[PDB]
Amino acid sequence: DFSPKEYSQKLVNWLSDSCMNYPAEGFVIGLSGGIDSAVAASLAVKTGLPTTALILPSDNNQHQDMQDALELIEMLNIEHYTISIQPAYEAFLASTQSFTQLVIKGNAQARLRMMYLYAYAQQYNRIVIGTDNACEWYMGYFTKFGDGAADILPLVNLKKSQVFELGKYLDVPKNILDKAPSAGLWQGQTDEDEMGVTYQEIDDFLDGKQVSAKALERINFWHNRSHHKRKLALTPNF
Amino acid sequence: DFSPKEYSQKLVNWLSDSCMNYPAEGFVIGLSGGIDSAVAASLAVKTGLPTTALILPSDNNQHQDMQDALELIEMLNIEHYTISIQPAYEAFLASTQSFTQLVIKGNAQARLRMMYLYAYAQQYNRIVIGTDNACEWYMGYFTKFGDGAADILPLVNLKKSQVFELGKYLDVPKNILDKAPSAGLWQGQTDEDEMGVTYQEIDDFLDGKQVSAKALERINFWHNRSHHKRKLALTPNF
Ligand SMILES: Nc1ncnc2c1ncn2[C@@H]1O[C@H](COP(=O)(O)O)[C@@H](O)[C@H]1O
Ligand SMILES: Nc1ncnc2c1ncn2[C@@H]1O[C@H](COP(=O)(O)O)[C@@H](O)[C@H]1O
Ligand SMILES: [Mg+2]
Ligand SMILES: [Mg+2]
Ligand SMILES: [Mg+2]
Ligand SMILES: [Mg+2]
Ligand code: NA
Ligand code: NA
Repeated sequence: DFSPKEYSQKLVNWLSDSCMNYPAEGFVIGLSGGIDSAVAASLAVKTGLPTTALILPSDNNQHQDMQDALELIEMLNIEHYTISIQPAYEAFLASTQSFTQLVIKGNAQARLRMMYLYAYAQQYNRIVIGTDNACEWYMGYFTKFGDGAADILPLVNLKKSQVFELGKYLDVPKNILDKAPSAGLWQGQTDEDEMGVTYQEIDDFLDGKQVSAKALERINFWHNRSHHKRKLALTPNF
Repeated sequence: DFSPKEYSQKLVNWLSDSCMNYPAEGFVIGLSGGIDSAVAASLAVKTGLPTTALILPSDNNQHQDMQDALELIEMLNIEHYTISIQPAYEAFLASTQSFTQLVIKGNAQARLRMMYLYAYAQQYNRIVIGTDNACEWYMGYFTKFGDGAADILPLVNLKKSQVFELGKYLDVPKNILDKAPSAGLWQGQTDEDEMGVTYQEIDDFLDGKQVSAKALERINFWHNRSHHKRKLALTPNF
């Protein structure tokens, strides 16, 4: 059925109860300047529990995305830290020379962000909010043990269009509502160009609506190759 | 009903089939110089599929543990790399200054090792073998998204004594058989001192055998504080 006001209150209540029962003090989240993290952070703040945002740029990230995240942080009035992952990434990369890719880079960088978030989380007894929505989950458009690694996933049942509706309801900065969804691996990269299918097509597919043959091919391809990303590690039946 | 020979062959067959069906070309494993990773590496090698070992010391690690891992690699005749994680760890740790203890250090290093393993695996189409045995799993004595993060867990149904039995059967070097189980964070650190409970006690508990009230107090304390380490992230049911 979905309406932003009601679904937002249910999520706020579920985050709050989940955090108290965990048990933990509050939340930490990575703020990319994108819509999923903007929405998840806004929801976490409404619980009234301590919420901290990390901004973790690499050199491939855009200044506007940093500024959009900072603007949200100002509006939300939350504790925050901005730390470049680039020096750690560069040291890690250099140290891999004896056995050496853009995807390999993207995945290392996601895992470095996980390390920052869990470092903070352990210091302040927080839980880490993962921002995966239903489209990213189904497509496996996330890094295993990177952005796919979290304690709690408030958006994972939401269509992208529902994420946007929550954004509008929650007064997320306009530029976050209007910008192209992007992993931020290079300037001009967009999720939809990378996937070869639009979010509207994925959402329609999730809804059991007709999509084109090419959309369906891409949806099936992404979903098929990502089965292990969604499940626990394989263990013996003996 | 455990027998080293029979179980070993079952595990080797399962590793092989699991890897073939993944699909992947082979394995990668972090070798600490301890028994769990020694046994897991030996099993992987027996599948006849490409198997690479990474040795990933930090300055906290004991030189003997690197030497024992190297000794095993020589015996197994496998591709391997020895890479200090210290440069990457120091860049990471320095960068956390604004918000930032030994447990946190230990956890960051374990997640760095995860990064190395996955960087290799993705470059060479391998799957990452996790070395968690039934004791570590139950006690949650592993880092979430560090050594607890892998593609496949061949040892996770095994008691520590059964891991050692496999070690003996697989001709793992004597010093690895005889040394104290240890996370390697400082000289003289031992798992049993850390947990306050012996592996024999944990193993007996897992088997439904009587243990002391002291033992049982340490077992439930560890198991209780780690419920979420074993499971997937919390998701809404709505
Ligand atoms: N530069 C960044 N700073 C902080 N968090 C980030 C950054 N880039 C990505 N993330 C986190 O990673 C998640 C996945 O991003 P995306 O790949 O665009 O779906 C985001 O929702 C953020 O929580
Ligand atoms: N120095 C190291 N080099 C490579 N892998 C390691 C090292 N230390 C720990 N590991 C990995 O982490 C796993 C867990 O170690 P432990 O914490 O001793 O149970 C080991 O089985 C290894 O696979
Ligand atoms: Mg996203
Ligand atoms: Mg993004
Ligand atoms: Mg171990
Ligand atoms: Mg060890
Ligand atoms: Na994205
Ligand atoms: Na150990």
